[PDB]
Amino acid sequence: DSCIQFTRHASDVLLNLNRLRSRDILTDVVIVVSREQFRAHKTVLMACSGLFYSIFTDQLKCNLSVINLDPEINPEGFCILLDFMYTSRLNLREGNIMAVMATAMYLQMEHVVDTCRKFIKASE
Amino acid sequence: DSCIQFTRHASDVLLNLNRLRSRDILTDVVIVVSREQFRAHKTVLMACSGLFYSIFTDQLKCNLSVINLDPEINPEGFCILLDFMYTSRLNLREGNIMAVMATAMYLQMEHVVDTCRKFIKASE
Amino acid sequence: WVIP
Amino acid sequence: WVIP
Ligand SMILES: O=C1Cc2cc(Nc3ncncc3Cl)ccc2N1
Ligand SMILES: O=C1Cc2cc(Nc3ncncc3Cl)ccc2N1
Ligand SMILES: [Cl-]
Ligand SMILES: [Cl-]
Repeated sequence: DSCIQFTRHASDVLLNLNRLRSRDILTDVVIVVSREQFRAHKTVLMACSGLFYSIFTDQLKCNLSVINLDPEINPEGFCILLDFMYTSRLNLREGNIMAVMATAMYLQMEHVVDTCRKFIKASE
Repeated sequence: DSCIQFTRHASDVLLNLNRLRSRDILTDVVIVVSREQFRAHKTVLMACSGLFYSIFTDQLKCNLSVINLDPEINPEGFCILLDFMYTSRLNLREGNIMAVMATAMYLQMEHVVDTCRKFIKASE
Repeated sequence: WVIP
Repeated sequence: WVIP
């Protein structure tokens, strides 16, 4: 087509979605991790994760307001990934990289799994 | 902080939100324009428009599944702006610029109003 | 704004 | 990935 494009649009949209999350506005699901609860928007979770995409496109699960993750999932790893989903920023540290990579593999967040694999390979 | 950032994350999120819109997945509102209906996600509309932000933060309106726009709003102008919200791409043409700018002013989409004002000023 |  |  002959469209023009606003370079900062996608980033401004994500920034606003994160402001809604902060203020708990229109959040429609609670993700339960080892008795740690995280409120979020189903659409953002689906846009970021192959696991949430599969969950919320399921005719029965699409209507659930609570999703319980596998007990092996670490709440801090999940929190770091949820922050990444809403900001593009990943708080990757020596102390959390194993939990973050394991959580990203479970959530099916391929780009996160990729940078974790590379950061781990650099330290060996 | 000491975060790393994935450059294409915001764009990939918006692309996925637009794929959900295309497939009518988890759309939670219908916007009615001169008897033309548009399905969308409330959170994306709020992230893009000062008008939708004000509407869906209202304690009564936040629960509506149908929103009727002012009858002076042109459906094509709205359609072009809805596409922009989900893609960052604005289909601005000599034949639609007046309707697009009027719709962007009503929706409170300041960056769109700005480029319309500039494109109009260039043609005078 | 840019030409994409 | 970048340093923001
Ligand atoms: O690594 C990843 C990130 C990711 C996101 C999604 N999401 C969607 N895919 C396609 N259409 C709509 C949506 Cl919402 C699916 C798989 C994966 N895998
Ligand atoms: O031009 C514009 C675009 C736009 C978006 C919004 N959205 C939000 N603002 C702040 N926190 C959350 C959200 Cl969702 C408000 C005003 C305007 N004005
Ligand atoms: Cl990812
Ligand atoms: Cl705008």
